[PDB]
Amino acid sequence: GKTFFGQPLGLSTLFMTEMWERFSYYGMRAILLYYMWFLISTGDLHITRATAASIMAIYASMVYLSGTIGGFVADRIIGARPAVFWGGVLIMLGHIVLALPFGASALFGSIILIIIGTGFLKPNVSTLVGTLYDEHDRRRDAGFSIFVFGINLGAFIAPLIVGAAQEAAGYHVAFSLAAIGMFIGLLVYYFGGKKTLDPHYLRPTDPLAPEEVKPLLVKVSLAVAGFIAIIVVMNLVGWNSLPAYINLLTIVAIAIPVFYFAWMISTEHLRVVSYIPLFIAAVLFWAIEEQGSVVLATFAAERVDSSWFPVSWFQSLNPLFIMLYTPFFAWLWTAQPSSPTKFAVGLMFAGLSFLLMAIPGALYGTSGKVSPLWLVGSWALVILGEMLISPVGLSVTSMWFLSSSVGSALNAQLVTLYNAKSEVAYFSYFGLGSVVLGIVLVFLSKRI
Ligand SMILES: CCCCCCC/C=C\CCCCCC(=O)OC[C@@H](O)CO
Ligand SMILES: CCCCCCC/C=C\CCCCCC(=O)OC[C@@H](O)CO
Ligand SMILES: CCCCCCC/C=C\CCCCCC(=O)OC[C@@H](O)CO
Ligand SMILES: CCCCCCC/C=C\CCCCCC(=O)OC[C@@H](O)CO
Ligand SMILES: CCCCCCC/C=C\CCCCCC(=O)OC[C@@H](O)CO
Ligand SMILES: CCCCCCC/C=C\CCCCCC(=O)OC[C@@H](O)CO
Ligand SMILES: CCCCCCC/C=C\CCCCCC(=O)OC[C@@H](O)CO
Ligand SMILES: CCCCCCC/C=C\CCCCCC(=O)OC[C@@H](O)CO
Ligand SMILES: CCCCCCC/C=C\CCCCCC(=O)OC[C@@H](O)CO
Repeated sequence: GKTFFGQPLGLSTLFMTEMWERFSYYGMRAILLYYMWFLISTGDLHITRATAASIMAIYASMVYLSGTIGGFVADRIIGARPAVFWGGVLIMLGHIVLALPFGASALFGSIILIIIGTGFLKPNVSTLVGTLYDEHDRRRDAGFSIFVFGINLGAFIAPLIVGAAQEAAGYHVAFSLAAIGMFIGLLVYYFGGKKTLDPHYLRPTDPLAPEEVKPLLVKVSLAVAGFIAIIVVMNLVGWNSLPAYINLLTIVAIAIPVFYFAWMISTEHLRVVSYIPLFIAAVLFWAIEEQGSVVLATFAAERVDSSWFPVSWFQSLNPLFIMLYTPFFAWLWTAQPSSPTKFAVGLMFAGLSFLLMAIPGALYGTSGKVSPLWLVGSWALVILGEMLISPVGLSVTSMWFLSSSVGSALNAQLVTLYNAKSEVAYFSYFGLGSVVLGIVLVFLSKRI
């Protein structure tokens, strides 16, 4: 129908490709924690709920950390369009694995398939959106807003459809629905891409030169050997527990930025030095925002009297508030504060969302059930902070893609401190710590 919301026709294919990837990812994301609880509940999965909560966080962390390499692989080894397709195949296979009649045994294979596949697909689907606007186009900003709208839309309907299906039929039937969404995205992506997309991106745009293959091989091989060497030393010293492997990835996930930062601090260097508070602010915000899939999901199931609807539906509040807030903040910023002071306020709101959640337990006690409106207000606050941090954050800096992996890595340690006895302290303490750190950044907003 000629333009798609004024944008080139190929936005529709990419819009829907990622809408269905996000449907498959976030639909699984809404019921995976309850799935592990269920597997624990029947004795099939021998971990604590604290460990089940830490897996959700470190699972997310690796997915974002898989996304920093995906652009490289498609820009230099395979194509951008092949990375999205074959990434989608891996995400679909990851969900098929959980739909099969397995239990805990399938969990690792599903997690590893989706980590790799999302890493190939997620950065390069955004790359293909840029290829629609050849160069120096005003439409670019609008078309990415359309693309992101399909992202949030798929994240919004997925807990509704997949969560209700888990309620209706099994967990396995619900996971197959996630697999089917990715399949739908592949159909539209494949047949729709052939018609629209540039055949230039069937092939790497910056292919490896003859002399670059061997150093890259050495580099990737040295990384795997040392990583494999660490793992065998762990088991030798007796650190072979699942919580210990999560700590390895935690250390790995946080050391990558630290090493890049210490690297660049080794010519008006203080521009870099300026980014440390900005980066730390992004990590703590993403930590709180990514705990909604974990800590807030636990609260909804254990602590909210939600007996007339599936508890996983609370995951739809995150993209819903993004979609309601997003046209406003577009209007708001065309009619303005700095990038650092935007970060601090974002962490303040994020901290306000956790402070709000400390109130019901303090007032009513912890052995009962509270209104679902508490969680509704909590997500309203944290997504408010996302509007300030996210659209601005990429500009102030990818190394910013990594802030999400570190926040979830930190989460893999913190969420194990959450339970009913620790509820009010967890929310209040970490919620206050975020707001206070936002005050320090407002003080530090002077220097940049
Ligand atoms: C958590 C890691 C999962 C990785 C799954 C997707 C990537 C698969 C293989 C990675 C090898 C490619 C070489 C890595 C690399 O050199 O990246 C550097 C590049 O991103 C610099 O911007
Ligand atoms: C140097 C490469 C970094 C490592 C990236 C690949 C990490 C692969 C998997 C880790 C994802 C989180 C693991 C969660 C997990 O172990 O769950 C499976 C467990 O429940 C099976 O009983
Ligand atoms: C799945 C296999 C293990 C993962 C492969 C990791 C890739 C890292 C190093 C090998 C580079 C492979 C690409 C080689 C290549 O195509 O270079 C040839 C060059 O002349 C044209 O690009
Ligand atoms: C803009 C609206 C956001 C309003 C949220 C602000 C919430 C501020 C403070 C709530 C902290 C509650 C601290 C809980 C507490 O007092 O602990 C004692 C409690 O255990 C007594 O049973
Ligand atoms: C910004 C909007 C208003 C927010 C006000 C902050 C709410 C602070 C506290 C909520 C009521 C908690 C009362 C806790 C308390 O008094 O403990 C008493 C009792 O538990 C002694 O053990
Ligand atoms: C940013 C806006 C924050 C507003 C969120 C605060 C709204 C909280 C409650 C409003 C409805 C009152 C229900 C109180 C409640 O939780 O029920 C407790 C009751 O079951 C104890 O017997
Ligand atoms: C649009 C998709 C998001 C779905 C979110 C799930 C619904 C969230 C809030 C609706 C609750 C309205 C009040 C429900 C209610 O009856 O109150 C329970 C009672 O315990 C109040 O204390
Ligand atoms: C300035 C940057 C702030 C970085 C994080 C801020 C809060 C960090 C730590 C809070 C203390 C909690 C320590 C307890 C903990 O981490 O538990 C992990 C342990 O259970 C591993 O499973
Ligand atoms: C603790 C009881 C309530 C006190 C809260 C009142 C508001 C808190 C702090 C007020 C701002 C402190 C000074 C902030 C400031 O000087 O900013 C300057 C900075 O923007 C220069 O670039």
